[PDB]
Amino acid sequence: LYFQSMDPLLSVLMWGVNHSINELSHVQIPVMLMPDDFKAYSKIKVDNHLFNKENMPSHFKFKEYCPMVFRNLRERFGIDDQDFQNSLTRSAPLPNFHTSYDKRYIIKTITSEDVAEMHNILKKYHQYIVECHGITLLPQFLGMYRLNVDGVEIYVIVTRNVFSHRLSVYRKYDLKGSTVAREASDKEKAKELPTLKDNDFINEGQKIYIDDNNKKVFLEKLKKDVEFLAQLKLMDYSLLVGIHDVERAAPGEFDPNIDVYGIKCHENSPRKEVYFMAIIDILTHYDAKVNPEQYSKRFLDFIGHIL
Amino acid sequence: NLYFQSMDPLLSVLMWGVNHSINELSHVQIPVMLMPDDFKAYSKIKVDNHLFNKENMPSHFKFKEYCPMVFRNLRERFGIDDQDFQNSLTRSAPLPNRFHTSYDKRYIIKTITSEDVAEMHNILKKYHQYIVECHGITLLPQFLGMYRLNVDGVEIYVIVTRNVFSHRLSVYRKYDLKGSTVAREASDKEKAKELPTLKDNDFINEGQKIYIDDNNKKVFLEKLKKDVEFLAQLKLMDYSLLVGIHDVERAEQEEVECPLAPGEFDPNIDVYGIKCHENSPRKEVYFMAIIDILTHYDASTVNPEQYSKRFLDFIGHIL
Ligand SMILES: CCOc1ccccc1-c1ccc(-c2nc3c(c(N[C@H](C)C(=O)O)c2C#N)CC=NC3)cc1
Ligand SMILES: CCOc1ccccc1-c1ccc(-c2nc3c(c(N[C@H](C)C(=O)O)c2C#N)CC=NC3)cc1
Repeated sequence: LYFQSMDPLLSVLMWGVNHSINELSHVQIPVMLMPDDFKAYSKIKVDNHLFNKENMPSHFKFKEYCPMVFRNLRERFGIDDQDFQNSLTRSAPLPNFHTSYDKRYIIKTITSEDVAEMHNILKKYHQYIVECHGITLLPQFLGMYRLNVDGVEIYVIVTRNVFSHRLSVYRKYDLKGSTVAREASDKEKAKELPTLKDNDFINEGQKIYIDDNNKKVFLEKLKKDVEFLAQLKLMDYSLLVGIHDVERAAPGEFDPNIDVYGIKCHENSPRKEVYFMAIIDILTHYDAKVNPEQYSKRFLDFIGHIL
Repeated sequence: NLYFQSMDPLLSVLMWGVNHSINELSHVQIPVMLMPDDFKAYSKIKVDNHLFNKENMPSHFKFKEYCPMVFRNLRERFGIDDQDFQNSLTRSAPLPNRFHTSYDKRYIIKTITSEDVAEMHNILKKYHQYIVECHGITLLPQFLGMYRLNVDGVEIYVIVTRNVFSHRLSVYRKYDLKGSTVAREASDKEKAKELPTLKDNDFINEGQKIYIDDNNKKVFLEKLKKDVEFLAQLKLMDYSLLVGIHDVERAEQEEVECPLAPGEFDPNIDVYGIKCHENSPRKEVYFMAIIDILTHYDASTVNPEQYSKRFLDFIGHIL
């Protein structure tokens, strides 16, 4: 492992994640998080002269936001820190956002405002993860960092992939229940796997066929998740839906501990499929800005309407 | 697992820095050979933590490592694995004697000046070439790492060397030997201690003998000559022979109170040890090597050539 990349910001992220996790290994796991933990960080500035000049950039910084909370979150979400460390570090992330090399994790560039909003909600989010025992369709926020190389400064967040680390998605949708129409562009639609939207789903007559028990379970989690978001005055979020086609292809199978968002289709489905659905893109507050209770009602009715 | 806690924030930072340096190196290729740039290279790390790991460590500190590639190569040439090294310096805190020893008594840690660091750079290329040419077999100080630490407004430079003494076998007498210009003996205050550093006059007046056989004496003096000729060339002086003596019977009677045989030692670990000859009055083991090498002539007083001869003549006469 040398953390080499053509993109210096990915070297620095791999370096940083490697450092972050090793550093945490020299820190006790607390009986519980305290308020100070939610306002915490570690900054590390590196200046090398004529050393490791080929693998990495000579001058850089790495900052990790509330390392103790994100570590706790990882544990709550069933994620081992060394598995995490390996996933983001054994090979470079691939641009599609980026994905870890093993497709377990999403890496996204965000703004300082996003970072401030993550802080704004982090205690309530954490308590909510405690209360729901980590069972939820919220984004699993696993790490949040600031990087500076070459006079360039970005903020990044890591989340769990909604989709399978292994089974491919032939179709993907971003759904909001917008009353205003939402269609993919001709530019988006020109891709191999476009990110389609509400009107695409309707115009295609897309059907998601899940059994009654799974639908109940799913729509109950969804309701509590979205009542929480409405409680925080968050909005503009979407349900991301991926469809694995088992016929193009042991064939139907997935580990529900890794691909935690996976749901098998109804046995009587006309088409043998697996669906991957969860909420993404939650960090937009009403103050920055139809209101959050309304958004959440409208969102939840549309999801109900398609199953 | 390891927290790097100490009452001494400089020891905490050192433990953290050594841990970080060795880990970083695990992510840098071992080159087929050193290049000139490696002898002027450094890594600096500045760490600022806020409301994080505030019990185990200082929140704000800096750690700088000089010529990491060279010291790693030196470690390899001296027979030392970087993971072993890391463990020795980080598993438990270094113990104060002024110098510290690593907790497992393999390594010496010393605070040095800015001038000393400058002198280490001055000689590093010739030192490394000399270590290459002698396959690591020398009585010179093995220089294994050199760091600059900053915490709480205090800045120190530190160097790590291999311990002259045994990691296991205890030393009941020790001497710093130069010879020639004197009245060089330990102070009343020093001779108070449990293990004083005795000097030239103490060696003579105490009737100290060293019972090594004809072969070991000749092999040792032929190394010393080579190393001391080398130091002369570099124009260094004011260096010592550090001698420590293990007394088997004392170490035993002082244990019984509380599988290598008594008096035996691993010569791959305790590289400076010499067994006493079969006719020694008491069974002893000697640990002898050169220390304290970094004084440049250009700095009545002697010159390096004069210093070296007096030194070799002195040691040759006591054995
Ligand atoms: C635009 C502002 O984004 C943020 C701001 C603050 C905090 C988080 C985020 C954020 C993080 C992750 C994702 C995200 N997560 C996942 C996927 C994503 N893929 C995108 C939508 C596609 O396929 O087009 C994305 C995307 N983009 C795909 C699969 N699992 C998860 C989205 C947003
Ligand atoms: C005064 C400036 O000192 C230096 C400057 C630049 C580079 C190196 C050093 C330096 C490094 C190490 C040692 C050293 N090494 C060893 C011992 C030491 N113990 C001391 C002398 C005692 O027993 O009194 C010492 C001491 N002090 C004991 C056993 N093996 C080694 C001495 C000097």
